Amino acid sequence: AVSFIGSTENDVGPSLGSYSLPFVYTRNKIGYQNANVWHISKGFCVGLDGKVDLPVVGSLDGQSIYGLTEEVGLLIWMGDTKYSRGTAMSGNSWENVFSGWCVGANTASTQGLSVRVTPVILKRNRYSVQKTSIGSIRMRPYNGSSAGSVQTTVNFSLNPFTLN
Ligand SMILES: CC(=O)N[C@@H]1[C@@H](O)[C@H](O)[C@@H](CO)O[C@H]1O
Repeated sequence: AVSFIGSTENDVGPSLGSYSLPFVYTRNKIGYQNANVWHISKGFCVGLDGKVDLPVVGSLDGQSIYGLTEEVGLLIWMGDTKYSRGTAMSGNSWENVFSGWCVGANTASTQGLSVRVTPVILKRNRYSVQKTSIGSIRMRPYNGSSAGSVQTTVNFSLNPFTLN
């Protein structure tokens, strides 16, 4: 079985956090993590797809730099719960960010996710960014499992932050 147990709207990073061309700035500080977004059981197989809606203004080592303002951009990761499992995002299409797993035929667990970003200074003049929509992540059932009657997609918004 599968049930949606998380939240539809999720904030990335602590609200109004401060961090000290182009040049990259934050580890896992600017992120959102939730190990329990869906409850799964009895053989349910699930992975995750991710999509970034921000405009791509460039790229660094194979991944897109998404634009926020003239001065600030972002490198973005989406994936399974643990931050080190994040998949570098490029473009604006749905991408496989977690290959997936199957819970035991006679057991239950949960499926989580994480979104992480790192600031990128595009233009220099402190830099402040306001709450901005980043994109979404949708569960990807496989092996015959069904999204059935469950919310498959959740959204992410970047909390306001300041770069010194
Ligand atoms: C409570 C918990 O930690 N649940 C995790 C879940 O967040 C994760 O998405 C999944 C696949 O790695 O493995 C579960 O054990």
